[PDB]
Amino acid sequence: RIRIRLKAFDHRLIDQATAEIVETAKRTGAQVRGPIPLPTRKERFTVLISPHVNKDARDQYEIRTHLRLVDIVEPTEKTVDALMRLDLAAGVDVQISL
Amino acid sequence: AKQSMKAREVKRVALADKYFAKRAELKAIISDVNAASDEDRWNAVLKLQTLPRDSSPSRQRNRCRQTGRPHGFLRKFGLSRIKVREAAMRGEIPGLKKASW
Amino acid sequence: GQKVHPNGIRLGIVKPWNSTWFANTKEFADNLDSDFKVRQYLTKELAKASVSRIVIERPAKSIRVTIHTARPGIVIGKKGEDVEKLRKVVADIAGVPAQINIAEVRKPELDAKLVADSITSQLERRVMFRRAMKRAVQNAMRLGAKGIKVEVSGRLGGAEIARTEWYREGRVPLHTLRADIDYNTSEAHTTYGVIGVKVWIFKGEI
Amino acid sequence: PRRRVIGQRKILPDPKFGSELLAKFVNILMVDGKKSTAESIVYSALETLAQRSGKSELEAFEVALENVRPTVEVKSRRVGGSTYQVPVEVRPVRRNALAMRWIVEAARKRGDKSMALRLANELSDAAENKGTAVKKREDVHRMAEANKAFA
Amino acid sequence: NQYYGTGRRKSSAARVFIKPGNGKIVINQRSLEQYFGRETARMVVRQPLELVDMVEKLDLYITVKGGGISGQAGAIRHGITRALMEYDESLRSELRKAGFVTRDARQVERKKVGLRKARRRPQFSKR
Amino acid sequence: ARIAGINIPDHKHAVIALTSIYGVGKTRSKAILAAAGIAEDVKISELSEGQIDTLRDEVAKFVVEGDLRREISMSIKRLMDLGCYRGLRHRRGLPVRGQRTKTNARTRKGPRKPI
Amino acid sequence: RSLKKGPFIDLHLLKKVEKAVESGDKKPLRTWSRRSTIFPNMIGLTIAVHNGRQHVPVFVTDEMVGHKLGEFAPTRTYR
RNA sequence: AAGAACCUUACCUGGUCUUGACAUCCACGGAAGUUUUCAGAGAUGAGAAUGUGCCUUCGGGAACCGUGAGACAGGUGCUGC
RNA sequence: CCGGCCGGGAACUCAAAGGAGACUGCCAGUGAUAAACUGGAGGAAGGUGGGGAUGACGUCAAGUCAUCAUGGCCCUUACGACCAGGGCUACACACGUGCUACAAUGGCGCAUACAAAGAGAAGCGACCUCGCGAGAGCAAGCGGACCUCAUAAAGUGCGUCGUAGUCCGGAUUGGAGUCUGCAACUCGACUCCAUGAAGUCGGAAUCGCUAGUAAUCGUGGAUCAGAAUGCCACGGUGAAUAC
Ligand SMILES: [Mg+2]
Ligand SMILES: [Mg+2]
Ligand SMILES: [Mg+2]
Ligand SMILES: [Mg+2]
Ligand SMILES: [Mg+2]
Ligand SMILES: [Mg+2]
Ligand SMILES: [Mg+2]
Ligand SMILES: [Mg+2]
Ligand SMILES: [Mg+2]
Ligand SMILES: [Mg+2]
Ligand SMILES: [Mg+2]
Ligand SMILES: [Mg+2]
Ligand SMILES: [Mg+2]
Ligand SMILES: [Mg+2]
Ligand SMILES: [Mg+2]
Ligand SMILES: [Mg+2]
Ligand SMILES: [Mg+2]
Ligand SMILES: [Mg+2]
Ligand SMILES: [Mg+2]
Ligand SMILES: [Mg+2]
Ligand SMILES: [Mg+2]
Ligand SMILES: [Mg+2]
Ligand SMILES: [Mg+2]
Ligand SMILES: [Mg+2]
Ligand SMILES: [Mg+2]
Ligand SMILES: [Mg+2]
Ligand SMILES: [Mg+2]
Ligand SMILES: [Mg+2]
Ligand SMILES: [Mg+2]
Ligand SMILES: [Mg+2]
Ligand SMILES: [Mg+2]
Ligand SMILES: [Mg+2]
Ligand SMILES: [Mg+2]
Ligand SMILES: [Mg+2]
Ligand SMILES: [Mg+2]
Ligand SMILES: [Mg+2]
Ligand SMILES: [Mg+2]
Ligand SMILES: [Mg+2]
Ligand SMILES: [Mg+2]
Ligand SMILES: [Mg+2]
Ligand SMILES: [Mg+2]
Ligand SMILES: [Mg+2]
Ligand SMILES: [Mg+2]
Ligand SMILES: [Mg+2]
Ligand SMILES: [Mg+2]
Ligand SMILES: [Mg+2]
Ligand SMILES: [Mg+2]
Ligand SMILES: [Mg+2]
Ligand SMILES: [Mg+2]
Ligand SMILES: [Mg+2]
Ligand SMILES: [Mg+2]
Ligand SMILES: [Mg+2]
Ligand SMILES: [Mg+2]
Ligand SMILES: [Mg+2]
Ligand SMILES: [Mg+2]
Ligand SMILES: [Mg+2]
Ligand SMILES: [Mg+2]
Ligand SMILES: [Mg+2]
Ligand SMILES: [Mg+2]
Ligand SMILES: [Mg+2]
Ligand SMILES: [Mg+2]
Ligand SMILES: [Mg+2]
Ligand SMILES: [Mg+2]
Ligand SMILES: [Mg+2]
Ligand SMILES: [Mg+2]
Ligand SMILES: [Mg+2]
Ligand SMILES: [Mg+2]
Ligand SMILES: [Mg+2]
Repeated sequence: RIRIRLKAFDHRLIDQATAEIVETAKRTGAQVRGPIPLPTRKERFTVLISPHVNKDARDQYEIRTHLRLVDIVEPTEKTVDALMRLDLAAGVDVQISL
Repeated sequence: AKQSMKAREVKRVALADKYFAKRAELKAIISDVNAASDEDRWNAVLKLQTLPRDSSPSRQRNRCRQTGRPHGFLRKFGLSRIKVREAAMRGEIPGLKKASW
Repeated sequence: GQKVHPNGIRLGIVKPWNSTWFANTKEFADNLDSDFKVRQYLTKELAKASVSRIVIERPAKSIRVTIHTARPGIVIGKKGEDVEKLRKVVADIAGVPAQINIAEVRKPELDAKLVADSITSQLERRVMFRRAMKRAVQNAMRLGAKGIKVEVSGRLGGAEIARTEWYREGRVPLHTLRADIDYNTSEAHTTYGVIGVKVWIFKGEI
Repeated sequence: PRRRVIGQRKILPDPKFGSELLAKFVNILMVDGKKSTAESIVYSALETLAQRSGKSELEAFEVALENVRPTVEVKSRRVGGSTYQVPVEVRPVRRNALAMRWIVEAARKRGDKSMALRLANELSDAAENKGTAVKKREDVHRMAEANKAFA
Repeated sequence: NQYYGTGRRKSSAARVFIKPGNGKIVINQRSLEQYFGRETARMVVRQPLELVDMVEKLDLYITVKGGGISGQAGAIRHGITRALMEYDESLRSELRKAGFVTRDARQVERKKVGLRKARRRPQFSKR
Repeated sequence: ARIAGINIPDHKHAVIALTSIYGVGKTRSKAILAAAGIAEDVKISELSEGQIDTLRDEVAKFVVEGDLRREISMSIKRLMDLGCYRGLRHRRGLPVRGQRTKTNARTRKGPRKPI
Repeated sequence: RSLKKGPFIDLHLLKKVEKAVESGDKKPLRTWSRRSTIFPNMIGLTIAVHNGRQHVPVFVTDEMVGHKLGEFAPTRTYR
């Protein structure tokens, strides 16, 4: 089957990464469910903004980690080899799982 | 934050990775409820002090990499609260925009 | 201090992140330190080469560095010899491979780092701070700017008391989030002390 | 508010006695946002009131609330310079709300045993006007009647 | 056949189905009497079934998760009013004028930085 | 209603009655009535004399009243004779379990004094 | 109190006591180990514990056993 | 101070070190390391074994280690007027 | 076998993306032939819908030289540097900010209800056994809408105490322990047992708060070997009043 899960920080970089990996699989050797979303992890941080005193004043930050799934339901020979050695898309982590 | 305080911290990291990331068997495995409870368990805690005072990972303060500040640390970035701010709003920590909800 | 960093507020919206890579929580901190180690080194080595910003990417254990610069000839040198010298030393401290690319900038007077560093360089050679500042403001407006604020804080001209003085010409809306604003700072280490040089450059509405 | 004339929020009817008058009484009686504990007390009080008085609940609560109701209360304004006691005709929305406070305020004191017992005894004394809540209205009238000279 | 309405008062999210038959109200496989006990108002779910009468007309299979008691009970109220769409606009003329179909957005405000909880400031020392 | 040294309560449940004994608390008292085979819900007035004699032998197992008071007085007096940190803490009249002594410590130090 | 895996004494103090006891009574032992407990074999010795600025002599008795050495060496002086 | 048992720790007491814990060099001797013993509170000092590699101008290397020599390194010392 | 367990299903919750939508746009009236505004339609939402981020010129020679950078001035067998302890935790006293109280809308038992937001690989650690309990073994699973910390507590429903310094308070002390950690006495946290202090709503004063707000009950995270009543977030029940 091969559940392909991939995640990134930018919401509109991962979209074309999920579109290209599906298209280099759907077209080349059939079968795909789709871009399954999953919940976004929002790791927040609340650092003191000044170098000394002034506890009230802080800045708040976050890093939206956007997950995505693919899910194919047949181990095709054209598709399985296209996943390996043919990903690219920088700033987008990917983890194929059999 | 004192080059000496930064330079003594590199001993604590290097010397800990040598001994106790390997020789935790002396405390963990030997000091245990089993047949080695008699003189073997006594010789463990006896021999555990023969080691240097440093090596214990609890003796590492965990200070900022750029400056060396002890307080205001964050484990995700490995930086002080000051340098993470300066780096965040600048373009160095990926995906770290200003939050508001 | 009371003003938000203009680059930082616009990181999601208009401006891009310079360090563009994903990492899991374990590696993230060490990956961010090596990112700083090259940035600190590469800026100090390529001082005369005139670098605006350094974009770093990390697709599957391969550090693609990108050097946005005004003078691309000085960075490469003769037959791309200095690129190979940079490739080697950067790759050691960072993390295995290296892919140094160089993006030229035909309008060097519109990038905030270059104007600030130019003003910084002039202040260190005993030039009048007004003659350096107002000349930079006047220079970039003729080319294709719509704003250009330039602040200079510190001692300036060997004064006893420190003053802050700024000269802008046009629309520089810091509150407009849609507005593209190149902001950058640089310190001028003179005999009297440090002199800060904040530069805003409003280019486009969107 | 200085020039911000905005109306008030709507309230809900109580399930077992679907109305409004006693729905407010629950809210004034309530502490720490515990409407579950407070509403159980008011039903327990009005069921024990209706047993003794020989009436319903709404009309029993009314012939009690009207007997602790202020017609006029006392403000203090300084128009010109000096501070004197000016009585004023209370508004009909606040009128019954100000009465419901004086019942509950009296029932905080007068430590009988339970809250349901104390309210039932306070509203029973209010029906035969001889409690603490009627005395607090009586004193407020004495200010308005005595300080009637000030318009 | 089987009409539907959502309702999601305050974090809680109801899921009301409605069919013409018996007068009973099922909810998470429990009865309405036993699920919502003495808390404040059981009959907030039956409030919308008053201007439009239930009695023994419409059976309600409901499911809800999120929030607490009144969050769920209020979500079922909104869910039923949304679900009552079988006689489109004939019902919603009278139903809207007593509130009901209004979502009632008001969610819990976030804790502000520096403040002790949302609006509560700490205290004040003036020497 | 006269077990151990003192214990003379009335119109009080058996579990709460035995808290009045020095050396017997809430949980100990449930262990007494569990071993004796007596209900916690009853009171001493309701109980018979045939049941009270079983409580006397049950509390005789645990150290209570003057036996306990001397055991505590001995242990405190021991510490002071050694001249250890805790003994100095005891005789000086200051808190023992590493507590804050600057702002608070009013229980051990006593009420406020002039300067 | 802590520690059920043997009462704790420093290697150096254990060997110094074992060497002192077998030989005989002599003089106050300079020891900085306040953390170290007191064994039964330490009874008789007048070991000198470090208060912080100087060494306080402590004649070890039958009661001084389960207690640690720093208990008999007040650090902070008051009045 | 987004958390002082040692560490942190900037302070005190006593022990101690002067190209120093951290750096590039001019160059003397060694792979780096690893196991393990003794005196000492520990810093330290004294050893005893083993191992003896990536290129040969092979009087050398590229790292690492420990000496003598100075350019010096270092300062949470003062000055936010 | 009767648990979304099961095939399976793509409606719904939800998860994400990308779009619709609220603009005084429509409606009347007051108005200066304006800008507006006052009510009124519809609408999920109504006049910046709620909340956040966003902080003008400049003020206080405001704070920071101890985060970092830094001009001078200063120290160099020392104000530099390594180590063992001690100290930052001292205590006639004074104030600040909290928390827990003083109870019966409560306390205590035995039942059972319904959340959200997080977090986790020298990690979070089931399930089973040992434990009165902190915890101790064995170890399942999860770099996670999969596994785990994790039964939310208020709240119902029955019981029992009946206004007592109390079955309120839970301080303080003695003893017996637990984990972490080379090491718990100065100086940790938690548990068990016994102990059971002040306190019965607080002088002059005085603080916050305008709706899912105050109030009250849980919960998480960051720093962190261990060490929150702080801080930063999260969601329950849910008011009064604004003439
Ligand atoms: Mg602000
Ligand atoms: Mg420095
Ligand atoms: Mg153990
Ligand atoms: Mg630590
Ligand atoms: Mg400023
Ligand atoms: Mg300034
Ligand atoms: Mg700001
Ligand atoms: Mg705000
Ligand atoms: Mg606060
Ligand atoms: Mg809240
Ligand atoms: Mg005051
Ligand atoms: Mg203040
Ligand atoms: Mg004042
Ligand atoms: Mg107890
Ligand atoms: Mg404590
Ligand atoms: Mg103390
Ligand atoms: Mg003295
Ligand atoms: Mg020290
Ligand atoms: Mg000294
Ligand atoms: Mg000093
Ligand atoms: Mg200043
Ligand atoms: Mg300044
Ligand atoms: Mg000043
Ligand atoms: Mg959704
Ligand atoms: Mg108009
Ligand atoms: Mg007109
Ligand atoms: Mg017109
Ligand atoms: Mg309207
Ligand atoms: Mg309308
Ligand atoms: Mg308006
Ligand atoms: Mg709008
Ligand atoms: Mg708004
Ligand atoms: Mg604005
Ligand atoms: Mg000042
Ligand atoms: Mg100052
Ligand atoms: Mg400095
Ligand atoms: Mg200073
Ligand atoms: Mg300097
Ligand atoms: Mg000079
Ligand atoms: Mg000099
Ligand atoms: Mg302090
Ligand atoms: Mg403490
Ligand atoms: Mg006081
Ligand atoms: Mg309580
Ligand atoms: Mg979750
Ligand atoms: Mg479980
Ligand atoms: Mg368990
Ligand atoms: Mg179980
Ligand atoms: Mg376990
Ligand atoms: Mg997660
Ligand atoms: Mg599951
Ligand atoms: Mg927890
Ligand atoms: Mg209860
Ligand atoms: Mg309960
Ligand atoms: Mg009382
Ligand atoms: Mg008293
Ligand atoms: Mg109690
Ligand atoms: Mg008592
Ligand atoms: Mg009160
Ligand atoms: Mg009062
Ligand atoms: Mg008063
Ligand atoms: Mg007063
Ligand atoms: Mg006030
Ligand atoms: Mg307001
Ligand atoms: Mg709370
Ligand atoms: Mg908790
Ligand atoms: Mg945690
Ligand atoms: Mg906490």
